[PDB]
Amino acid sequence: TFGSGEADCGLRPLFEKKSLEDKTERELLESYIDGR
Amino acid sequence: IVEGSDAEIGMSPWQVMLFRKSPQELLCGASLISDRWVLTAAHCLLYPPWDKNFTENDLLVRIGKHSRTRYERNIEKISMLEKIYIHPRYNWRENLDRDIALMKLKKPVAFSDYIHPVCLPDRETAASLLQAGYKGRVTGWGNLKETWGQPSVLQVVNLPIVERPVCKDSTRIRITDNMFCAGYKPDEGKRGDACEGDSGGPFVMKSPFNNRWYQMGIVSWGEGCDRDGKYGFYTHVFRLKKWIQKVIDQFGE
Amino acid sequence: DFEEIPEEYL
Ligand SMILES: CCOC(=O)N[C@H](Cc1ccccc1)C(=O)N1CCC[C@H]1C(=O)NNCCCCN
Ligand SMILES: *[C@@H]1O[C@H](CO)[C@@H](O)[C@H](O)C1NC(C)=O
Repeated sequence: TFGSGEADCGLRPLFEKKSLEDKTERELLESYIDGR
Repeated sequence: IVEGSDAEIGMSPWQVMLFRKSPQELLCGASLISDRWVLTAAHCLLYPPWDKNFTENDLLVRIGKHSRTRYERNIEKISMLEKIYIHPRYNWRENLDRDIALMKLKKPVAFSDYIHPVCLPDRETAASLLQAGYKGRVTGWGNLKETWGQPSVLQVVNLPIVERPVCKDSTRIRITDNMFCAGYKPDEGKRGDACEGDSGGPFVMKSPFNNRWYQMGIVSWGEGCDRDGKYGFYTHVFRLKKWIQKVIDQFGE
Repeated sequence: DFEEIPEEYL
């Protein structure tokens, strides 16, 4: 709803919540000069 | 989306479809920021030069979709608009500056595997991620080509943020601090862009700090689709956060 | 091209 978005915000049920990655998210992360 | 690919099921659960009641047609994309609020581009609703001036009663919001044209029984949710709010300083006369709008749902939508809100950036998140070279992601049901087809399912494409000077030198339109541009360089040998029907959709990024997805931009404008030497322009969500808070707090949430 | 949506929505 607001700052930083929500509370449970930005966490996908089918992906982050189950510890699964989507097919191209790696691409983003690698551009941030390699993710977390 | 030009040069993207089919999205995975539940990949952008904040993705919203702006749907014209009659004729029945896709108007624009949008995004779910809470159980009662939708974020989109002001030009999707109001654009006098084209005689465009949509109202609450003219539209429908469809959430949790995958298929472009099918009515996704038991999956998607259809909602009615309670109130539209356009930025008081949106500049439709010149350059689409402040191209942003909020829509308050008639009633809260319930979350599910296919329906979930995205986060709004914080000052430090913006500062860290909004950098030239960093990739973001755009989604939508817009055209596949400038002058073609149309996708059957939601499309997706990852694009790099571009240096302000390169953005400015690519157009004759006056750029502001309320905008940013993105796309590959003709040089890069990688394409892609938003296109007709994708307007108002989200440009998002995944934080490497906390693993959350944040909406950094809204699809605003661009000269053609996927043209060499041209880029896509997006509304700078963070720069407008205060207006967002203000409206949500003074009117509901 | 759009498939018919329920009337409760119109
Ligand atoms: C050959 C097509 O050229 C354009 O007119 N583009 C305009 C540029 C413009 C920008 C600001 C002010 C006036 C004109 C545009 O994007 N417009 C004009 C009005 C709304 C917006 C648009 O179509 N928005 N959708 C952008 C998706 C494009 C993906 N590449
Ligand atoms: C859109 O239409 C409205 C009412 O339903 C207005 O009162 C308003 O002035 C508007 N846009 C104008 C034409 O720019």
